[PDB]
Parts: sequence; structure tokens; C-alpha cells
Amino acid sequence: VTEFLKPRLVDIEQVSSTHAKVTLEPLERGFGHTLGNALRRILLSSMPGCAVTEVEIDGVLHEYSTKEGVQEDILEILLNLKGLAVRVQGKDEVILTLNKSGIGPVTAADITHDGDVEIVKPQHVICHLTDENASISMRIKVQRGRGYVPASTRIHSEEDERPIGRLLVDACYSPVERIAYNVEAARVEQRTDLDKLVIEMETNGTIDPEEAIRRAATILAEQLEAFVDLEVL
Amino acid sequence: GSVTEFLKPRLVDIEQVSSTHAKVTLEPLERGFGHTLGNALRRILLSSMPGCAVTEVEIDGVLHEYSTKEGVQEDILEILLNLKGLAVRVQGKDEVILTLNKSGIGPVTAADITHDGDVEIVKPQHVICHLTDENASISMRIKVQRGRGYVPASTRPIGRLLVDACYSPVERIAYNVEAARVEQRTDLDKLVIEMETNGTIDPEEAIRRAATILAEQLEAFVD
Amino acid sequence: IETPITANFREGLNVLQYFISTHGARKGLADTALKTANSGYLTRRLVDVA
Amino acid sequence: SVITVGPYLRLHQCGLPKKMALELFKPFIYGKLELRGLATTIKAAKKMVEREEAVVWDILDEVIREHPVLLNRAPTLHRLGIQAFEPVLIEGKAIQLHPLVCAAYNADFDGDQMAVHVPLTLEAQLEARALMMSTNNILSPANGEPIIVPSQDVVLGLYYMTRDCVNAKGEGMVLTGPKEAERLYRSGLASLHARVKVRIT
Amino acid sequence: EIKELLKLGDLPTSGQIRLYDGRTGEQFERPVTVGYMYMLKLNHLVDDKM
Amino acid sequence: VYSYTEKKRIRKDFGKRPQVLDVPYLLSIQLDSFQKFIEQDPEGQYGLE
Amino acid sequence: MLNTCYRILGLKPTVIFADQIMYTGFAYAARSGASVGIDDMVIPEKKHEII
Amino acid sequence: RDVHPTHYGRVCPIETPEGPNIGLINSLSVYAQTNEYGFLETPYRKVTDGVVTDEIHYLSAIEEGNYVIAQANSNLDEEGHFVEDLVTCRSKGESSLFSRDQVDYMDVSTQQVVSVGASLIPFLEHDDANRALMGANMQRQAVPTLRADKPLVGTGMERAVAVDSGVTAVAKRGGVVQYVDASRIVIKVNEDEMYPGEAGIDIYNLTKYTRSNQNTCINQMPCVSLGEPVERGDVLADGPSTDLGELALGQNMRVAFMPWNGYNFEDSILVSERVVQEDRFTTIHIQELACVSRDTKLGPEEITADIPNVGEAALSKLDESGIVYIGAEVTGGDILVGKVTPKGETQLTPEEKLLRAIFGEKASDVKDSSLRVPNGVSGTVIDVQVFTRDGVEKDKRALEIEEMQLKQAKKDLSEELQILEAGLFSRIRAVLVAGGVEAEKLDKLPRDRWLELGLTDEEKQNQLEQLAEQYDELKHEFEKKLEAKRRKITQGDDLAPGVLKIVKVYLAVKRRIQPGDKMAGRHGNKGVISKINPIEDMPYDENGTPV
Ligand SMILES: [Mg+2]
Repeated sequence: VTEFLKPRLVDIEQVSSTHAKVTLEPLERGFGHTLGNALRRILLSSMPGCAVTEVEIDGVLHEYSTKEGVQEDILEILLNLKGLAVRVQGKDEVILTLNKSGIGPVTAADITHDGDVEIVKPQHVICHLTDENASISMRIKVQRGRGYVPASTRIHSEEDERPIGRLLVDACYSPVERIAYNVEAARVEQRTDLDKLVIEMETNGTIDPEEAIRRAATILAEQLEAFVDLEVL
Repeated sequence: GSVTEFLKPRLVDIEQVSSTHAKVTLEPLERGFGHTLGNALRRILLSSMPGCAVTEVEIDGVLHEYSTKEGVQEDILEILLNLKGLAVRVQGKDEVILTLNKSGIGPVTAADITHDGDVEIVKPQHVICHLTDENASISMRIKVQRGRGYVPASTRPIGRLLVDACYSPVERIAYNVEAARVEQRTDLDKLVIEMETNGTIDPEEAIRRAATILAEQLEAFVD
Repeated sequence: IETPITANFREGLNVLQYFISTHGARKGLADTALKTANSGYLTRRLVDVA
Repeated sequence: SVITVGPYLRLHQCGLPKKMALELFKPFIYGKLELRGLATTIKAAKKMVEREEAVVWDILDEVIREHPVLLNRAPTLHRLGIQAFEPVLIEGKAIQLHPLVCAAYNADFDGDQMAVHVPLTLEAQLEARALMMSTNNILSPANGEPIIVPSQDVVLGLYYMTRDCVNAKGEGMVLTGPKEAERLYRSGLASLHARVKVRIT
Repeated sequence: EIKELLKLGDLPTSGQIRLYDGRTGEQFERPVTVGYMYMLKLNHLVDDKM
Repeated sequence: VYSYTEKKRIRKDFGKRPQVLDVPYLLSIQLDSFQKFIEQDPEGQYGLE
Repeated sequence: MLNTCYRILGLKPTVIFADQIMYTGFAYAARSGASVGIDDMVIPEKKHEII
Repeated sequence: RDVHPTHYGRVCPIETPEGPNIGLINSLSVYAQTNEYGFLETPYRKVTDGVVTDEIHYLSAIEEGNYVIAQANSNLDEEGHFVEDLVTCRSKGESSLFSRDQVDYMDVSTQQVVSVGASLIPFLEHDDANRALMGANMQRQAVPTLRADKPLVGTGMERAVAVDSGVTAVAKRGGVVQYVDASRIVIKVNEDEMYPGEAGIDIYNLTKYTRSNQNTCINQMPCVSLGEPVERGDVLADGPSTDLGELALGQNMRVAFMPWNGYNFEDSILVSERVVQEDRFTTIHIQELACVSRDTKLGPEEITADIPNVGEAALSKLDESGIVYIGAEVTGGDILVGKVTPKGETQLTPEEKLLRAIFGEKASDVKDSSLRVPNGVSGTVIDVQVFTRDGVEKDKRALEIEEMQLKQAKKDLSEELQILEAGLFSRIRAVLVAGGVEAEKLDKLPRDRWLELGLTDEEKQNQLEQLAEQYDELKHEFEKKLEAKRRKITQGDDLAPGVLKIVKVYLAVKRRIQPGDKMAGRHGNKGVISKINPIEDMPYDENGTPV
């Protein structure tokens, strides 16, 4: 009559590896859009991602050079490596080593298998080796962050980057790509005017959908609790 | 730093214009969070927030939707417009009805209504209409109604007459996001909630109930 | 010109109607080119007379 | 610099970047860093603002607070081509500038550049506030017409708001004030064009 | 031909779809024209101007 | 028929007028003038001779 | 209107008025969604007959 | 300044720079040839009795003034006749509507009035002439971005403009790609297109990361892959602002037309943050800084890394030879090349005397004129070119660079001789599979005698000896051209009089986009962008995609 019906989430249609479709069933009137645009802005704004930051290729000084025996320029290898989605499972920062020799493409499956680092798609090409006795070796530094952190604001105190042969990539620690909520009618029996918010996220693979919604509602309620205890001035 | 710490509000400073018109400027919010907090609070307060107001009023003489009562210079449409802003505060009784029998000379204000122990007409100086200097009468069975939002009369037999309903105590909420600044962190929000109510509750308690509604919707997902 | 250009910009212009309606633009652009050079000198004189 | 809009400004304000405003207000920051004791000389107060410490950005917000700057476009025609604005610091490289004053400057944001200027002396900081401030120049000198008229987007928005259609939502309902008109429209219960009996005062 | 192309995809033939707002999630009235203009970038770069 | 550079991404064409002449090689002016200039022209017509 | 406000009220509640006019005119052209599409140029049907 | 009724087909009417010289800096039309004498002639295809025969005649101006030329928008009924019975045309400046037997010529194509610049605007004829002029003038200032995309709405002249400039690497003789690196392409030539003297392996060396005149990154990346058959005229390596041999000056973005909260007021432009996350407009700028070391009358300006009154914090990045390290991330104010300059008769003021006596510091007879980075630019040093006047001693850095360049040139000539030897013995083997076929005996004896193997009395026997004398010619050519390149590297330089060594240091800045930067469409819809809006605030359609 006046209390409310509280939303509880219901089934998580993992309709692809990256796609997802969550549904929040017994929603009250008008809180559909209120929670929907809140969760779209929160999910799209700030989630914990595990993008890469520093690549130290073996015989490479700077990214504006080429490398002999490889087909992309080094800058194109960095642009391929920025889009490498990778879910670190145990810690904060980690270093991935890639060693590959001989002709063929280099997918990300050739990255040395760690326990706590799970490459989500091993089909993702990195660079194209084009010679028989040509090889590559790099230490991809993967660390966990939040939001777009470019390389310009990355270098605060130079962080002892005295090796010149270490390249710095811009970071995009944000697993989500699109959210699109959708309200409709909720067919509970003894009620007509309810909603059922159907959030349809599209991650890159690192984040779980339920953990995406759980971190989103958590971070909203924790920003909220400067109000529920008002503390007037 | 980590990925779970966030810039929280530290200085909510509710400066109000003297009874009912606060301006709760609070800061710093993380970039973009000002708009989500402001829009969530705006739609929660404006759309669906519980309270009580008046829904139907039958007059003793007038049964028509828009006709003439004798002695009043205000039409029944104007009397209903004045009755829509009658700030009623009700206790645990859900649906109580009121009577306004007064024959007199000057105006009829909200002080001359009947009195129940659970009914709080918070503005006794709320004039409704004006009678002439006669034996003219006016007596209505005004019915308050406890509700959750705004229900216009177009959504909804005696012939009684139907007021618009505005049960929510707010009258105007308008957030306003501007740029705050921490000494290194550049782009932050500064949410400036501006809120005036109908005086049945202060803007502190309105913002607290808007917080409580939004937090209790999230009880199933937070840790 | 006798035979006017009878197509709107929604329907597009042909080659000849677009060529006809280009003297009207290169006459207007050269106008604002020389107009500022005259109007600078005019207010230069007007300030020093007053 | 180049100029942009920034339409959140009040009309005596302007956007100044933290790199131009650190450069122009240089000797004032030396004169303040000597005052705070943060540098006893000018050879230290120079190297403080050289590496742009954390405390030279709090001094700049003091020495900029009520000091008008002097924005000016390149083909200066009439006296509204040089106006004064209390600047507001921007993390950028461009000059944010109120939309109502581009009619006066004949300024477009297609890459038109404006120069800034610093009134140093104490008479000039009052001259730019009493005579050349933007809130003082609202009528053209050429004729009594106003000069800060809404130009091209605000007027279309105001046209779209102040209209009526023959049948929108909530046509015919009565309204107890210009605030219930806001509450109706923001809750999506009536359109922005609905012929409605309101009570005004 | 553009209308037949837009009907080859599932797009609406007006080229005009219903954009929603960013910060509120209230739908824009009067649906807007979205498409894919090939934008350029000129070298009037502000760091060379400031 | 198409070359092997055009079997990569063949751009859809709305040209209705059937073309007749190709676009000529766009740098003919500069190259042809300097080829007339530095050339052993056996009669005294063009350039250095 | 922004001249009668200057004549009636004075300078200060006209300078505060022009900012509110701009803040409202931008905000209600945001929600207007007022686009321009190719169907907004209604070519008249009697154009062919007249020509 | 004005346009003429004779400009049609010769000079573009919409490509001239506005300003003080409007219509004095005209641009040539597409098909506009040039006469024997020099007046601009333009092609027209001759209408015969009633049909448009394709005898494309080039008509000059005064000869154009006689006939009756039709229009390109005259419908032809697939035989050559005009569809109508009267067809619009232009006789003497003025147009008309003449009878369809009266005409004498028809235009060649719809493009022949406009230039090559203005032949790239899609829907030209819908724009006004002023905005078409501004679009044509602004399309030639587009910075070639990080990874150039495509015109999703193109004009077809993309490919001809891209090919017909010198920015890409087109194949000269079609064949199978043998090897593609990031900087070189080795085409093995097909057989019939191969001249019988050489053993054709075309080597295309690309241009990598060198600067333009406007300090942009002129850079060529290969588009083909290994083992791919390419043909003659096929594009192998995209230049700058090209993609698969098409012109890609800019990047095509999901756009919307609506006024958004005043941030796009006059011509200002919102840009979502997901644009700058994707690095769609991140152009690379490569500047060049120089440091001459003259011979002043006080003495020579040296070059060393012992510079007075500077600490170790700037001298970390130089080597011991006073020049910076290649790859060093330099920024505003750091020393690139430390140049000490001699001076005399200091006569210090007593405040600096007292200061140097307080700190015990010595006076410095050498003053500091080091080449430091200008203020604001923070790049990455990608190249140091050290010149030296002959007779001056090279330091460690210049000796290192000359060693590197000599090893590179020796490797270059060895690569051309060795991979040309690979193609040489491949064609020798192709000789050795006919008329005296030794399927294993040729593989038995080594390549010393493959070009001296016994065959029948054909041309192939003295084609083994022809490829043999080809290879012995290459054998002497490698050594002689090696000594040529070695003495050309190791010689002195032809500097100005008085200057000893010139040190050029090439910074490379990767400029992002930001509020202040000017962007434009192809139609004069320019505007400085004004807010890097985030991904949430930018409006989204009902599928999730922010515009
Ligand atoms: Mg302009």
C-alpha cells in the first residue's frame, strides 16, 4: 500500500561470452528508470578493470621505431596490446611475458600461462611474425585500475622509468562497452503496475555480470550514505 | 591507490530560506556522480514519495463540475485550485474526511475546518475562498487521502467533485551540478540540491526519506 | 540569366545550374574581401577627424 | 588562445587556462610567495612557480580572485570589442567565454582567437570593473538597442518551450502555480505545450 | 536509393531515431538525426595557438 | 572484373552516368613541363636547346 | 522583454535575468531534441505544375 | 577575381582560397589538359549525326566558343542518341535548349568542371557554393591521424588521388609477394612480366616515421601480406592518410544533430570521451631541433657533457659525448645537446663573488648555450643526426652513428646481392629443368656450378652463362658500390663556413585531442571542439550506443 516492493535480481542470461542480460524482477512504479539510468551511468563510469600499461619489447627503444622481422610497426603492436582484455585473478599488478619465434600470427595465446592471469580470448591477434629466424620478447605489465588513465597523467614522478626500452601505453581499465536497460511489465499475480528492469550489458570478458551489478549498487549506496545520516552542516 | 575507494561527500551544508526552502550544496562527488545522485533524488522525490493530500471534495449545493455557488466571488474551479494546496498532515489513520461548515462574512481560512486529533492542517492561514457579507453558507465534505505520488484527476457519481492529488510533499526540486575541485584532482562534481516543500515536512527529512527509499531499494544487492 | 535555376538544394543541382550559381558566390566573397579593406580605411579617417 | 563556449558561466566571468593564468600573473605570484614566507627571495620564488608546486596553485586562486582580465578579439571595431571579465580557472588550453557576449564581439567558435590582457595597476583594476565589465555594457553605444540578446540556440529553445499544440497531454487541467507546472512536466504528466489554466502572481 | 538502403538494414527510413538523454534517461522528444559523418581534424591545434 | 586489390574491399558505387574517359594522371603538368625543359631537343624548340 | 526588464527593474535584475534566460533556453533545447532531417524540407507538390 | 563562362572544364569554380587573393590562386579542373601553346583545353566527346561517338577531342577555349556542347546529364538511349528530342546545352557562354540534331559535342563526365580537391565531397550539388568552397579549402589541411580509416561515404576519386600521388608504394611489375617486413617489401616478379636479363625481385623500401614540411609523421606501412599475389599498379603500402589505397583524411564518427545544453552553441562541438579512448584523432607530430657548433673568435664552441651551473638531473639523459640518448623521453626544458661556449672578461659583480665564495664555487670561463627543448613540447627523441666538418674529430657518438650507418649500408648491399642471388639461382633452376634436366645432379653440385651446368645447344645454355656473368657482375658491383657507400658515409660534410658540427635531434610528439582543437566535416561544418564529454552523458539510442 505504501511500504514498497523491493527489487531482487533474477536470472542472468549469459547469452554470449561477452554479452549478458540481467533482470531485476519485482520493481515498483517509476523506479525502473530511476535505477536503470543510475546503473547505466555507474556501470559505464567506474568498474575495476585489468588493462595493460607498460610493454618492454626486447630490442626496442621507442615505439616510433620498427622492428626487423615483424610486420606491424611497434606502435601498431601497442594499439593491438591496448585492446588485450585480461582478467588478473590473484593480485593487483602482474607482468606477462610473451616469447614467440618463427612465421605466423601471434595471437595472445602465446603469452606465457600464469595461474592468476586468464586471457579471455586467445584468438586476439597481437603482431604478425613474418620470417623464419625472427623472434619477439616483451614483458607486458598488467595492473588493475579504474577509468581512462592516459600515459600523460601516468608519469607523475617518472616512477624510476630509467630503462628507455620500456614503452608506456594508455590505459582503459573498463570492462563494459554498452549498457542498455529496458523496463517492461512485471507479471506478478496480485499487482498490475510493476516494472522489471532488464539490463543488457556488453563487457569485454573480464568482469562478471552479477559482480558488475553488485559493485554498481554497492558503490551507489556507499556514495549515498552521506545522506541517510544527514550531518546537516 | 585501489579500485574501491571513492570521493565521498564531506561538506553537506544545508542553508535554508527560513522555513522550507533549503539548498543542500554538497561536494566533492566523483566525475559524473553528481548527475546520477541529482537525477535519482529528483525523480524519487518528485515522482513517488509518500504523504497525504486531498482527492475528492463534494459541495453541499454545487453538484456540477464547474458552476456557481452563491456568495463566493471565487468559482468552484478556483476553490478546488485553493484546496489542492491544502497541506494536510495525517497520523496513522489512512483515509479521513473533513467538513468545512462555515457561514460568515469574510474569508474562510484553513483554521475554521473541523478538528480531528490525527489531522494537522499545518497552515491555518491558508485561505480557501471568500464569502460575502451575508448569511451565505458553504459546507463541503473534503476528503484527504494518503498516497505515494502525484495522481491527476484525469486518471480517475454523486455528483462529488474530484481534485488533483499531490500526496508528495515536495513542490519543486532542482539539482544543479557544478565543478568542484580538489587540490590535485581536477574534474569533480558539486551537487547543489535546491528543494522547497509544502511545509508539512522540512527539507532535511525530505532528503533523508529520499535517501532511505533509494537505499532500501538496494538492500538486495549491496553487501 | 534568362533560364533560371529551378532545383532546390534537396533535389540537388545539375552541372550547369551549379556552374551558373557560382558567379553569385565568387562575387559575394570578393565583395567581403575588398569591403573590409575599404571599411578599415573609412573608420581610420573617421576617428582622426573626430 | 582559441575560444570555446562553456555556457555555465555567469556573464561577468570567463574561462582562463591554468597555463596562461600562471604565466600572466607571474609577478603577482612572486609578490605573494614572498608574502607567505614560502620563498624569501625572488630566485626561490621563481623556481617555485617554475616546477609548478602544489602550493603555487593555491596562491594563483588568491591572486586571480577579483582581478579582471581583458578579453579582446582581433578585428576590434567598436568599444564592445574589449571587455573585462573576472576569470575562472580552467584545466584546458582554450578561453571559455559566455555565449551572450559573442554577439558583441562578433565572435564565432570556428577557430576565432581572442587576446587577453592584465590590468596591473590599481586604477586599471577599477577601470575595468566600472567601465569595461561585461555586466556594465548591455546597451550598444550606437543606439539604445540591447546588445546581449539571446543569439541562436537559447532563442530556439525558448521558442520551443513557449508554444501550444491542439492536443497534448494534460490539456484542460488547472494548475495552482508556476511550480506545479514544473512538477507536471518533469514527471512526464503533461507536455511542454498544453493549454492549461494556471494561476500566476 | 538511400531509403532502400535504410530498408535493407533494419533502420528507419527517415534516418531519424529516438535518442535518449545522457544524465537523466528521459527520452528526447522529437526524434533526432543520427548517422555517420566523416569528420576531419585540422592543424589549427590549440597547443600551437595558445 | 577486379584486381586483387579490389577484391579486398570493393566500394559500392552509385554512379549512373556511364563513364567514358578515365581520370588522367593528375601530375601531368609539372612532370611534362620539366620533361620538356631538361631534354636533348634535337631542334631548337623546347627548353635548353 | 530583456529591454523592458532593463527599463522597469533596472540593471542588476536584468543581468541576473539574461543568465537565467540563457540557462533555460539551453536546457529546454537540450530536451527538445530538435534535429534536422532530410524529410523536414517539404518540397511543395504544386512545384512541378507551376514549373 | 570573377568566374567566367570559359572556366567550365578548365578551372575549378569552387576551389580558390578566400581572403585577399580570391580567384587569383585558382585550381585546375580534373580532366583539364593543356595545349601545345598553353591555353587550357578540355576533353569533349564528339556527337556525330545523332549519337555520342567516343572520339574524345580536347577543345581549347576559343575553339569551345563556336560549337554547341551538350551536358553530362543528357540521357542516352544505350545506342548513342539522346533520349529527348531537344536537349539542354550551351552555345556561346550562354546556355540554351537546342534541338537534338543541332548539338556538336557532349561533355565527358560530371567531374570535369570541379577540381580534384572538390571531387571528394559527397553530395556536392546539395551544398551551397560558399560551403563547398570552404569544404574544399579545409579538406587539404586534415592531419593524417594515428590509423586512418576510410570514407564510409566516398566519391570514387579517393583511389585515383591516393594512387596518383607519390605517398604510397605501388607495384611496378605484378607478382607474388615473397616477404613483407614492417619497412620493406620483396615482390617476386611473375614470369611473363619479367625481363629476361635480370632475375626480377623488386625491393620496395618503405619510408618510416620521417617528418613532413608541417612536422607530421610521413610514414608508410605495408598493406599486403606474405604470399599474396599482387598485380601491376596494385598498391602495396599505404602512405599517410591512406587506407588500402584510398584517401582517408579523417575518421568517420557516429554523429547526431541536436543542441546539447549549450556546449555546442555557435559552431562548438561535443566529443565523447570514447573518441579519445579509442585514439581516433591522435596525430603524431615530429619536430626537428638543431644545434650548431660554430667557431667563435673567442674559440670553438665545444659539445661536451661537462656544462657549468647545471646539475645531474638534466645531465642524466645525455651520454658522455654531450648528445642525448635515442629513445629518451625528453620534455619541457631538459638538455638535448650540451653546448659549452667560451667567453672572457667576466668581471663579476661582488654579489656573485660573495655567492661563489660562500659556496666555494668556481667561476666558469665557458658559458652554457646548450640546445634544450622548447617549453611545452614533450616528445620522444627518435633520431640524432650528427654532421661534422671534415678534419674535425668525431666523438664517440658520431663514430657510433657512422659505425651503425656503415653496418646498415653493408647489410643493405649484402641483402640486395644475397636475395638477388636467391632470385638468380631460382631462375637458374628454372633454366635447369629443361634440356639437360638434372633434378638432383643440379642439387648435388653447389651454386658455384649451377650457372655453369651442361645443357643442350639452346639459348638456355648461354642463359646459364648469362645469369653467371650477371652474378659475377653483381660480385664486383657489390664490392665497388660498397666502397662507394663507405667513402660517402665516412667523408666530411659541406657545412657553412665557420660551423664545425651540426647536431639534429628529432623529437616526436603524439598529440592527443582536447578542448580547443579545431575539427571540420567535408562541407564547411567546422568548429573547435568544446567539451570532452564522458560516455554516460553523451546521448544514447535505445540499443545502448552513445553517439
Ligand atoms: Mg569565426
